[PDB]
Amino acid sequence: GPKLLWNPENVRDVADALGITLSEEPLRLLAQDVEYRIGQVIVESLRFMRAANRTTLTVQDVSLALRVLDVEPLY
Amino acid sequence: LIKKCRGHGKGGIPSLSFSAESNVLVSGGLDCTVRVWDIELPADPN
Amino acid sequence: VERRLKGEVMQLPARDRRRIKELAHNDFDPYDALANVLMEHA
Amino acid sequence: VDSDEETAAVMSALANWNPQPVVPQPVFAPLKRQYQLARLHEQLQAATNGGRTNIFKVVGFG
Amino acid sequence: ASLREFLNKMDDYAPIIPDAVTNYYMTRAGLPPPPQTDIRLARLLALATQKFIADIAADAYQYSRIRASLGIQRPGYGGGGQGGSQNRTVLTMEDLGMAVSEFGVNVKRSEFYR
Amino acid sequence: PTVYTVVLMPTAQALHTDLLLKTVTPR
Amino acid sequence: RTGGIGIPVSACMFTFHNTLGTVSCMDFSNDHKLVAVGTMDSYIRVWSLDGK
Amino acid sequence: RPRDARTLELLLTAQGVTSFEPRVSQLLLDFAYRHTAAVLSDALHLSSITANAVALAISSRLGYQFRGGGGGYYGGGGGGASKDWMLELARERNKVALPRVLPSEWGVRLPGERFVLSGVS
Repeated sequence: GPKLLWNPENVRDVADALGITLSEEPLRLLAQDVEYRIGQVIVESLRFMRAANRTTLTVQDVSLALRVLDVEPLY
Repeated sequence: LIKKCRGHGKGGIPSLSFSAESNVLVSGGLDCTVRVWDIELPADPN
Repeated sequence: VERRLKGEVMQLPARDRRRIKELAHNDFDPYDALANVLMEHA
Repeated sequence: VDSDEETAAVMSALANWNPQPVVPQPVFAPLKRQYQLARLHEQLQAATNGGRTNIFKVVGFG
Repeated sequence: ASLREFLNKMDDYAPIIPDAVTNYYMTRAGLPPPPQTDIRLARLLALATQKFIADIAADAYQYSRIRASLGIQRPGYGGGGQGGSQNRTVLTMEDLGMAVSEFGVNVKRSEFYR
Repeated sequence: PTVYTVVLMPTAQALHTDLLLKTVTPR
Repeated sequence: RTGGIGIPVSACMFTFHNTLGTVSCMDFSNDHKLVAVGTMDSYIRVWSLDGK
Repeated sequence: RPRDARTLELLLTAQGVTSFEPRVSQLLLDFAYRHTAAVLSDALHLSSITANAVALAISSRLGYQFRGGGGGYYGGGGGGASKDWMLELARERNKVALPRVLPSEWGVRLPGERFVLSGVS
């Protein structure tokens, strides 16, 4: 597979929190999916930042990005 | 494409404007500059 | 056959720097997976 | 390790990031269109006998 | 009960939320300030907000109390320091998350970031 | 029988379909 | 047009203070008598460019 | 400062952002945690779990969210609608004639009384 920016150890810790044991293949797949979702969020946030004639990223832009993607808000 | 103009910094150029006779253009950027451009340069006198 | 960027980058451990540098070996974006979608839509 | 070269390499690697998906992103359209297109394609395949017969040929000059 | 009598009695049911906060958030939501909008309506909206918050607070306290007297906090509610002082009841992330889960909110975090 | 001659004009959907077909036609 | 240099122009600048980075858009009227700015707080504000 | 926070900040810096707000990286990390937990729970309920279970869980989740991104040609971005359906709708709309206006009404006419804010005080 490709080279992953997201370390699978975070996924391993998340699995450990839920009492689950994972093989290598699903671990890699989950890491890749998380990486893709992070990329999508970053793209949306940068779109919202550029729409406002700015170069400084704020939490409001990230919240709007999360809203357009139908993700539960973070408070 | 006719030509390209360069000199502004990275970040964005939110606005542009054309002179009354369409011979001069003015732009403003996020690098805190206002620049004026000549659409057609004068003919060289050799 | 520009200064503080260096400090920020060197703050990372060598292992993380190597992991980041390994991205260059990715086979770019052929996006050949779109072939099946195009075939279905064509 | 040369610090300047390493920072340049890290920044260059980061600047070209492009994650790849695991499953394709779906596309949505009305069901009526899909059903109608499927029926039309089936009828055309029946009529043309799988492309072995050209029913659109023209002979003469009309 | 009637809306007219309730609005008339709104003098005696003013909430504790200052008028400045009311005006700020009304303007954010798209409603002009009290000078152009009857002050009674703004007070009514603020009172509804206060009631909602008080309900959440009561739910959180009920959740905290039944826990008081296996014995390991649920994953996903990271927070805290030494653990407070004396036998005082502490508003912690776990009880608030449990309470607001009934209202459709998710407040899950990570405990250690590595 | 009576005979007629008519003309059918192109549309944007036609060009879209043409490009899409060219995209997935091996050489 | 032969020889010479470009045209000289003058410029007047209007500066806004105490915005705290909440301004998103700007626009002048066609006759340069009013200025409007939109913010991230959902409201819009119009000014008289001469203070009248 | 935790790991991957510096990495996310470096990634943001390497893409044009000249300034940030302290708390963005924490938000992104918590979002990743929550997404991983949700997908893991779905996969566990589906079926030791194989890769097919994870793929099925992701596919099911993609039915009601994450309909965005910078997708290009035939990529499910900007709502996920298909170009053919939008072309059909555009053909249907663009068939009518443009409204007739006179010089004495150019700039003063408004929609019908049913679509205007008259009497909202």
